[PDB]
Amino acid sequence: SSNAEVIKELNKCREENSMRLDLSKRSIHILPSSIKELTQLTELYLYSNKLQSLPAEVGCLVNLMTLALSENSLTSLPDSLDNLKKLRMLDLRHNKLREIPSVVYRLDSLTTLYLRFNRITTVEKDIKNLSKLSMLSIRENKIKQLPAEIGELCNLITLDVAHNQLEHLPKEIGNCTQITNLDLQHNELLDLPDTIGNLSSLSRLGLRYNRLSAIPRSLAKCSALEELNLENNNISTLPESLLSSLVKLNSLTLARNCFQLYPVGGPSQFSTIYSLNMEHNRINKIPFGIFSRAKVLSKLNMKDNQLTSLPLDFGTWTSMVELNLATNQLTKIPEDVSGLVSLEVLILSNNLLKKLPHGLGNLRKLRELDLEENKLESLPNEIAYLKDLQKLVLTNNQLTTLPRGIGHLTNLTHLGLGENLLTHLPEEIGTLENLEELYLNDNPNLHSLPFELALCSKLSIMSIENCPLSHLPPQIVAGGPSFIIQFLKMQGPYRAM
Ligand SMILES: O=C(O)[C@H](Nc1ccc2oc(=O)[nH]c2c1)c1ccccc1OCc1cc(-c2ccccc2)ccc1Cl
Ligand SMILES: [K+]
Repeated sequence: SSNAEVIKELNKCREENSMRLDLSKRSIHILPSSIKELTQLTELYLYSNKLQSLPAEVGCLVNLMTLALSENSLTSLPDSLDNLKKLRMLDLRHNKLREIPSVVYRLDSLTTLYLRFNRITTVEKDIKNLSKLSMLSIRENKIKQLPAEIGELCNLITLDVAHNQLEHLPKEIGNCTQITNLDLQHNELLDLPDTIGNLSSLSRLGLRYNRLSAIPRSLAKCSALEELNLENNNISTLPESLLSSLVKLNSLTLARNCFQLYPVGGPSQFSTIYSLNMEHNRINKIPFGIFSRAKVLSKLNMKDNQLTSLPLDFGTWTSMVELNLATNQLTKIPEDVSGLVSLEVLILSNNLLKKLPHGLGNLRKLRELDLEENKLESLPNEIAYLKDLQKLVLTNNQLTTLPRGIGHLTNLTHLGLGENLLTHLPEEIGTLENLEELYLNDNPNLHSLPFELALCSKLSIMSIENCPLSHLPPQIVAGGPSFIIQFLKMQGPYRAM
């Protein structure tokens, strides 16, 4: 879009006395200084261009309330922007700012400042000039520190400093008591100030990927917390009762820390959680009763801990929907697994299991069952009742066949049986109305597919690589699933259908 098109547009604007001018998405290199005429502008959009500088004449637009500048190549702003004494909203994200332009520290009208994705290293003390700020975003820059004068921003509601190099917060941040979203993910925080309990309106606190080894006891005063994410730190305990005081917590991530037990406290801690993620710790026990009150707990992740067993009451988790216990040392699943009537996903991959409880058959809503990497020598006959099951992964167990009841799994689409000890499959494989994918690779002893495999008319993926299949003619099985399945339709007794 050419210099003369830009000037045509500015004349249309100044003539219609329009109060908004959108010059965005036009690969402009230089904004003409004729824009000084358009003093009746209250919004000017320049985002997504090739600007490497803002003309000074933009400072004449003394009624601007929005200056949208993202996705350009600005490395500074001109000092004349001082005249924008009503500018409430300034967007500079995705530029090449080596710092915040000093003029910006003088726009004390601003209530919204976006600086995501730049190369800023310092936030100057002058930041206290912008006390009307209610939203401040500097995520994806290179800020090593925040000044104490940030406690002067007594109207922040959203403070986003994710993906920087902060190692501390200044205790004065606790003067910002209107804050409700604080994102500190991907920094190098070693600790949090104790003033943090001042933030009694804080509802989303993101500390994932930091160097924290303790949570301040005062965080139990952030009674409005709804989501707390501490994923990947060096935390090994929390101050007692902490979770009990967070009377609205919906989701909690403690994953990838140093915990060996659950946080201490009663069911009061999880009375209100809906999602609880603790993968990648060393927790050796789910305490009896911690979920006795979690009436809306529906996603629990305990993957890769030190579980050797499940609690007596674990079938009381009647509203749970996703349960991941992969990569523990479980040697059996209790029979009260039948109480989990809401379960739709069960991940037990890479434990120590040889058989499954009879009670597994009662999860009438289970859609995905992951059992890879176990020691399974057979499946129970009661899986015939997993009426909703659609994905069943059994790779690298030691099954020799499958229950005849397998054929009742109407809804089953993915049947992963690779790396087993299968000798044959039951004829009732044929009533698998919806089987699309059937993995059978690496079964050194599978010597025949049944002819009723041809009645799976949605079957479009079958791997049999490295299976003798010596009961079928060698040259058929030499031509792969193409020819094996053809052979099973036409030379079996269903070629009529
Ligand atoms: O995906 C992201 O990096 C972020 N969404 C998020 C998801 C999980 C996180 O655990 C962390 O430790 N930080 C996280 C960020 C995103 C995505 C799209 C648009 C804005 C985003 O971020 C804004 C934001 C989020 C929070 C927050 C804090 C705790 C839990 C959930 C959200 C607070 C302030 C702001 Cl401004
Ligand atoms: K860690």
